[PDB]
Amino acid sequence: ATVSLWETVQKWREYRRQCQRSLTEDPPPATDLFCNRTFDEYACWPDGEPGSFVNVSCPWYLPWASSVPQGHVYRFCTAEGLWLQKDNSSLPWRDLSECEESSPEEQLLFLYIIYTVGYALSFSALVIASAILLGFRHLHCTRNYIHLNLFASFILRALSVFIKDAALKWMYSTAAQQHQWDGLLSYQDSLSCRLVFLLMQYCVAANYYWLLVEGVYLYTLLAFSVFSEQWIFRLYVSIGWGVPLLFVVPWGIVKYLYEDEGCWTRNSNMNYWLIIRLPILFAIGVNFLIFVRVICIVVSKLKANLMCKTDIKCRLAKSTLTLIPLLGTHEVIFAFVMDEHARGTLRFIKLFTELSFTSFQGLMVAILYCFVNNEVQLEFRKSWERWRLE
Ligand SMILES: N#Cc1ccc(COc2cccc(C3CCN(Cc4nc5ccc(C(=O)O)cc5n4C[C@@H]4CCO4)CC3)n2)c(F)c1
Repeated sequence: ATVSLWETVQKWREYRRQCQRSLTEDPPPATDLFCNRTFDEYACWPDGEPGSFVNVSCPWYLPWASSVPQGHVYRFCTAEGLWLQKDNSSLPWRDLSECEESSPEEQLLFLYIIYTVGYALSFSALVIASAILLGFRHLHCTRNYIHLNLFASFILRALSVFIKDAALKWMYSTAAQQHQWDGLLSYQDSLSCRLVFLLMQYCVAANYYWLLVEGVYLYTLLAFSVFSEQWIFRLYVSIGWGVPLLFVVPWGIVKYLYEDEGCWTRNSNMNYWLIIRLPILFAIGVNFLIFVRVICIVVSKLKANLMCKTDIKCRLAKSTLTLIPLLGTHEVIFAFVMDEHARGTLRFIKLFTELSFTSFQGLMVAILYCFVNNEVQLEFRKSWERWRLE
């Protein structure tokens, strides 16, 4: 098992709840001058009769609570009925030496750096490429409208991750103490957190459905008779941008109705997460079938012509390498490797490694379909000649 500050704070909440109930349920002692019973962030202490110490068990929410189940934090209140103050009139004296004491926090922090750098390169390249394809009016096709909508989905996905990471400053808090935990929990069960999470989910799903729109349009070019060019464009834009909403708002409704705490992370017993994960896998699988059929087409067209025994393979390899980025073919591997029953730190480590590799899909697409594209080079030359004549 892997544990981090995540699981420690999540157990702290349950400890606090039980402690609050006990404090609110414990009858007061019959005697007087008793030392008042309070919950400090570190531990919960009961009432103590004056002139004696308190023998409390080591709190179970600590990661090292199982190493020594024999320690006892000690706090003393004098015979007058007040806790013993320590030096410089500070928090009352307590004995913490009984039970006290690379990591998952470090791993997650490095993956975040690689994924942020990749998304930031992808964002910049896709903005340049959208400028280039929208600018020139000779490059106005239907396939270039599909490409612009795909670029838009990539850019929205990158922009959503930055907001989620910047709104909850987890990287700075990776070493927070007990006091800092209260705040962390307060933001998690707020409404800003839940709606920022919902926005990120929508942007992920919309990107996936624009790599299926790409695939379905190429397939219909290679296997179908020409049909109305507006009745197909409206249908494609509708599928790309508004089919995600048919399973992202039902998920956001069930989560909002049937949950009190948390920022809508994966529930404990029930599995609501299938409302999002299941259509994503459907799109990924259909787009894999499209990939295989298109490559079969290229192989027959390549065998029919006259080439060597090796030039066939060279051109086939180059074409397959150039088509993995457009249809997102690697997501079939990355969905095979991912464990769908992991929760907490393990889930975050797995997710971040996939994001670390797949953050640079937008950069690959931008280079392959806008910077080395032959027509784009052609307009750069033609535009340059008109200025050089002047
Ligand atoms: N309580 C609390 C708490 C505890 C510790 C710390 C600081 O230390 C640690 C330690 C381990 C991991 C982390 C961060 C690692 C991840 N981020 C934020 C975050 N990105 C997510 C992406 C996808 C999903 C998903 O399920 O698909 C869910 C995602 N989540 C967690 C929830 C979801 C909204 O936020 C949250 C923390 N930070 C703290 F900042 C808060």
